[PDB]
Amino acid sequence: LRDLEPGIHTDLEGRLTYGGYLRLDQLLSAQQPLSEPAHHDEMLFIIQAQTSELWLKLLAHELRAAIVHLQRDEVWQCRKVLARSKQVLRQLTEQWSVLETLTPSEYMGFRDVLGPSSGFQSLQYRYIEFLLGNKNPQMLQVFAYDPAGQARLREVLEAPSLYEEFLRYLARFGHAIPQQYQARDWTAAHVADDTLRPVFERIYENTDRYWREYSLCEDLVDVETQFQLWRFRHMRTVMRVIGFKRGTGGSSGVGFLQQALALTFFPELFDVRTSVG
Amino acid sequence: LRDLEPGIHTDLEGRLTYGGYLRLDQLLSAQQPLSEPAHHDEMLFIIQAQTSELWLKLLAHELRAAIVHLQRDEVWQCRKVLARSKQVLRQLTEQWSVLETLTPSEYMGFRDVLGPSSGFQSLQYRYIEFLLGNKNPQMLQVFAYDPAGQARLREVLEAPSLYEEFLRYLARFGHAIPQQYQARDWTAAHVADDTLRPVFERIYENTDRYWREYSLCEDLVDVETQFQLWRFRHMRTVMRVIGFKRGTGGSSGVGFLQQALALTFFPELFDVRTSVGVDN
Amino acid sequence: LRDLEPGIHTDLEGRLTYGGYLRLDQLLSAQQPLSEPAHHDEMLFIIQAQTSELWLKLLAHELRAAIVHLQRDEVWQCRKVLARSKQVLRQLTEQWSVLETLTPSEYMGFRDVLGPSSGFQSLQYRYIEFLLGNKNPQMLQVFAYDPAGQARLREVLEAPSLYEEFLRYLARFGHAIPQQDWTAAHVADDTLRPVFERIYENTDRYWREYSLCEDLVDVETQFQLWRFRHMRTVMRVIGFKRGTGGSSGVGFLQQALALTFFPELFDVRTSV
Amino acid sequence: LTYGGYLRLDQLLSAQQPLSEPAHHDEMLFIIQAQTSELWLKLLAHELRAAIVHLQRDEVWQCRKVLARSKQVLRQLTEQWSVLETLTPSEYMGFRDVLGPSSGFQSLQYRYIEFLLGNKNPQMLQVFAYDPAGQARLREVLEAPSLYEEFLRYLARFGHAIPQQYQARDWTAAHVADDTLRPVFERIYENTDRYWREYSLCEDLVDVETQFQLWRFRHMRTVMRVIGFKRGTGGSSGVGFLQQALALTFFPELFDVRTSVG
Ligand code: HEM
Ligand code: HEM
Ligand code: HEM
Ligand code: HEM
Ligand SMILES: N[C@@H](Cc1c[nH]c2ccccc12)C(=O)O
Ligand SMILES: N[C@@H](Cc1c[nH]c2ccccc12)C(=O)O
Ligand SMILES: N[C@@H](Cc1c[nH]c2ccccc12)C(=O)O
Ligand SMILES: N[C@@H](Cc1c[nH]c2ccccc12)C(=O)O
Ligand SMILES: N[C@@H](Cc1c[nH]c2ccccc12)C(=O)O
Ligand SMILES: N[C@@H](Cc1c[nH]c2ccccc12)C(=O)O
Ligand SMILES: N[C@@H](Cc1c[nH]c2ccccc12)C(=O)O
Ligand SMILES: N[C@@H](Cc1c[nH]c2ccccc12)C(=O)O
Repeated sequence: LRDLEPGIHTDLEGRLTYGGYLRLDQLLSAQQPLSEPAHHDEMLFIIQAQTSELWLKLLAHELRAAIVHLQRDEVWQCRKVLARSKQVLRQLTEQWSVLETLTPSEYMGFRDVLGPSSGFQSLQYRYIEFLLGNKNPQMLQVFAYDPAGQARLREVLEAPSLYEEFLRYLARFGHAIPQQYQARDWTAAHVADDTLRPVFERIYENTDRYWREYSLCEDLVDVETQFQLWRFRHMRTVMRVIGFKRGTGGSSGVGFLQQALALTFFPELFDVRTSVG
Repeated sequence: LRDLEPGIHTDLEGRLTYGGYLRLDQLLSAQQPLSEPAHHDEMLFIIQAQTSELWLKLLAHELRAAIVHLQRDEVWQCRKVLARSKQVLRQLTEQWSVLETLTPSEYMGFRDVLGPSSGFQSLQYRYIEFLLGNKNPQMLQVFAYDPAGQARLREVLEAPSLYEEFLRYLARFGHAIPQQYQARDWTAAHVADDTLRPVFERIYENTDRYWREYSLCEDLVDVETQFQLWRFRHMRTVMRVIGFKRGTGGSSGVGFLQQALALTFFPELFDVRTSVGVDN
Repeated sequence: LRDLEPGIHTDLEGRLTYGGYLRLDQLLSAQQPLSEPAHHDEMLFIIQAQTSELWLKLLAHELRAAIVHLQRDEVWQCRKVLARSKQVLRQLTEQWSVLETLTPSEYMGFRDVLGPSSGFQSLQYRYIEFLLGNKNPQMLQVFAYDPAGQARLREVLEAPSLYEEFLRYLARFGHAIPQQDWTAAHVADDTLRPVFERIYENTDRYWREYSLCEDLVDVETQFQLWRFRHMRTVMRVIGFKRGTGGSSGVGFLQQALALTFFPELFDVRTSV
Repeated sequence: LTYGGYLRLDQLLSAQQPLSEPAHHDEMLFIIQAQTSELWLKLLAHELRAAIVHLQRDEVWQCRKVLARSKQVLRQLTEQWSVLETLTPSEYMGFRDVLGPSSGFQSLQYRYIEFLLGNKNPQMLQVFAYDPAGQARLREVLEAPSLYEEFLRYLARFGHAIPQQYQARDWTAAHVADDTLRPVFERIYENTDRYWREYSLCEDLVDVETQFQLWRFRHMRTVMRVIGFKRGTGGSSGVGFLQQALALTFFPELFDVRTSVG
């Protein structure tokens, strides 16, 4: 039994309210299941994908701000933004546990309705792959229906990635970074650089001296590990919902998702492990 | 690098698209922060609550189908929907971990833009409270500025709660349940009932005979516990973000949320703990 | 400011206490770090493995009891026990986030104290692997140093796995299970395809079998998730170095990730 | 040198002795849950002492890294309530009786941490008179500054207007909320760019406190579903007494300050 407290605002007709702020007429009218007749499991499928897109939208928002901080040598602010980015990635990774309550026989009841639609065609996800530095320009042909989107990806292809922004940062602080990281063709995905090995060994072996750099390396390594966790959980959900069936978007499915899982964002950070003392 | 596989569809201009299926133009233009100049932390804020509203939207949809299964005595199917249900609640509780990177000085550059806006005004939240049985008609009067959703809250206010559908299910199976659960003024929140004590002791003490009922008992305790934890984590974030300031919605804040934490949805379930044996 | 209630027992001078009951003296004296001087990270290292061994111990206990309920056609009870088993795998998966605060320059301070010791020689771990059906008789050799434990492991190798007991349950219920030495891995069987297809295609008749099939998919998935977090933790801390146990490291762990406990469960998704 | 030998797994894995006759299936969950928790509480103490030693030395980045691991331990501790909640009250009733008066209220390590964090209650030492040398370990943590008091000493070296009280004093008393720290915390939260170090430390302690309150709450919610409103084996009222610890605050001034910032 809880009594309405005095002082709670109740005439709200000419004022800003929660659904108005949050644009919830528009937000909560965006779920349009297409099964005929309605499948109970369709609503889950939509919500799960939409909550992920909202988190990915926020993750983009925070990564951009982390890059701006790095550029300005604002390390504590960068790392704070990065901690929120890791929490976002963690929420993403945690929501697979809802979709694990979707069995393949439930799925076959509406998989049909989706046609060729696939997360492979997520503009926001591809933006983030590109921003972390996994720059594949084949992936621009996917967005040929969409000139504005393909054009916002081109801007990210054309700019240094998160990692390349860290290398530039390191350069400004007298670490032995090649001049090529100051200007080069950024559309070309970072190639593993053996000469960065002694740089990262020197960081991790004077953590007293290179406390900021060592902090940032461990952040980046956290970011990558969490994104790979996201990919693995997605891929395990695939295995349990469609098995080894080809995807809606035309790919081989599990084997195609496995090829991303093999790839590495920040290669010299992990390579340094065989030699660090 | 990963090479684009040969069989990928790239020409989708006349077919159902991911973005059109998920109505992404619409969804990702619902974020309209009001700070001037722009505040970095406002988008976290809107997105935290928006993803919560989407989860709460999925939660009312599973809750409903759980009731329909209860009504039809479809118990395995009911428990399967409650398991999805508890996972939604479990994400809703886990996302608190993101907002806990919002400090009070951050929050202070935009809390003003909100005016009176408060999750206290969340229609879906209240729809679920009322559905789990916390039916307070004083809540209808906070929605008078919106007759349509006021009307939706009355439809649920007037139907049996989830708990009350459970008691009805027990009734159909020969358990010793009072006749009022058959027909009563469903708009009065359930009062704790001492006659249900021997019912639940019987279930918990003979789990081989009453396994279905027993497993559903534990589902509802799970559901209540997960919702308490959402409440508690929301309250703990209130304390770290605004301390003991009054809420934007007019309440005294933490103290006001503390009184909801004190409430219990399924009281005879927890009360039985005091007297239960020994499984036979 | 919290006052002690009158009523609270404060003279335990001769009674059963928390610590006497839990044997906390013997649990809490079991952390024996070898660094000279002490390395602050060694304690993490030790406790992380030990909580995990305690959880592996609880999982072996729960899984045997799921098998017993299964032998007995006690399906609700079997799933209740698979529910706790899942939660125990879930703690095992979660605690990886602590050891992920260990950096490689930290670890190089005491890695060498450890000699050849490795979770590869975790007896409880391997007990679980054999239980879930990943039986490799070559594993017995690594415990020849410990014949009580070696022989106990051999007893699990020669009994039906959790998966084999499910299939045998299905047989007692009129499922077209083949009439067909448990120490060999279970070879995948395309004649089980239609058995699984029938289960998933009429959930209202085979709701019990359907539930359990889904409980085993969950367990396998949670287990793979464990292997993956351990493996990603391996890449962050030793990269591609050879393991202390003498293996290739991440490579040898990847070969385990590619393995499947319940092949025909996953296989049936292509035809359902 | 083996895994099993390195980790003392013979004494570790024979420390589980259920007392129920005939043995109860659920007794092993029960034992393991409290034992894993104890091993985590042992790590948590090992880390927070280290973090105090870093603060004493003005080593902020090292202190923050150990507080990062410490939150992760608190996190496993809170998460594990999910296994224990598969135990139903009728299952518990099968072995509750073997337990006598034993209670987590007698956890030495829990109490060590309560006292480090600075909820010092000298009343507690009595519970432990049966173990006189563990009672004296406790008294050593009652006599030293808390983690919070060491933070306030840190601020004082660095030019914050911290009272003279906190330079030395009778640490055996719970810290008593102090209004004069308010302008202190306001300066810090209002000039993050100046006091980024202090600001981030302030936010870490708020994270430790919240997570510890979350452990308390999930423990309390478990006690409800398992024994409900019954008295505890240790002799308290049970839920009501635990609810009294939940209303306690470790670091009042950090939460008090939300009232006036910005
Ligand atoms: C159980 C439901 C799901 C199944 C069966 C599934 C399956 C697949 C398959 C087979 C692919 C490869 C592309 C293709 O051929 O379609 C794919 C890619 C993808 N999915 Fe899903 N997926 C599911 C849910 C989701 C959800 C909820 C999200 C969140 C938005 C998501 C995001 C992605 C993304 C971003 C890719 C591109 C991955 C890459 O390019 O490496 N998927 N998925
Ligand atoms: C950090 C941000 C938040 C703060 C400071 C906060 C604070 C408050 C306060 C002070 C109240 C009491 C009503 C009033 O006077 O305003 C309230 C209620 C509520 N908030 Fe929040 N809230 C926050 C975030 C959220 C979010 C993200 C959600 C998303 C679900 C949410 C959902 C609710 C709900 C449903 C209530 C009503 C609870 C009840 O009636 O028992 N809040 N909150
Ligand atoms: C920094 C921590 C760790 C590293 C660098 C590590 C490394 C390794 C490596 C390299 C192997 C392969 C065999 C070898 O050559 O030694 C292995 C196997 C193993 N580790 Fe770890 N491990 C770590 C922590 C842990 C923890 C905390 C546990 C918990 C028990 C664990 C359990 C295992 C198990 C069970 C195996 C064998 C798995 C199989 O045979 O497929 N490890 N580990
Ligand atoms: C079914 C499980 C449990 C029940 C029914 C339970 C019940 C209680 C009760 C009633 C109390 C208050 C004192 C008393 O009368 O004994 C208590 C205290 C305590 N329990 Fe538990 N408990 C449970 C599990 C656990 C576990 C797994 C731990 C892990 C270490 C734990 C740690 C504690 C601690 C540290 C206290 C004292 C807290 C304080 O002084 O504020 N408990 N428990
Ligand atoms: N990277 C982990 C642990 C950590 C905290 N501070 C650090 C400083 C340096 C290296 C690692 C850390 C985290 O950010 O939570
Ligand atoms: N690509 C997925 C389909 C999918 C999963 N989630 C989605 C969300 C929207 C559109 C399609 C999807 C499959 O092969 O089945
Ligand atoms: N309620 C817990 C444990 C459980 C599983 N099956 C049960 C059957 C009856 C009672 C409890 C249970 C869960 O669903 O995880
Ligand atoms: N009640 C909150 C305001 C709030 C929190 N989250 C929200 C989401 C949307 C609108 C308003 C809010 C406060 O008192 O500060
Ligand atoms: N496998 C999931 C979802 C589930 C619940 N009950 C089921 C019955 C049948 C199939 C799947 C389920 C779980 O155990 O929570
Ligand atoms: N095998 C690990 C060492 C290891 C990790 N956890 C352990 C626990 C106990 C003994 C050894 C270990 C390595 O290659 O470095
Ligand atoms: N307290 C959170 C958020 C955070 C990270 N860095 C910070 C610096 C200042 C204040 C808060 C933070 C954490 O430790 O991750
Ligand atoms: N205090 C508990 C008993 C208890 C719970 N967990 C424990 C672990 C060890 C010893 C006793 C306990 C009760 O009232 O039932």
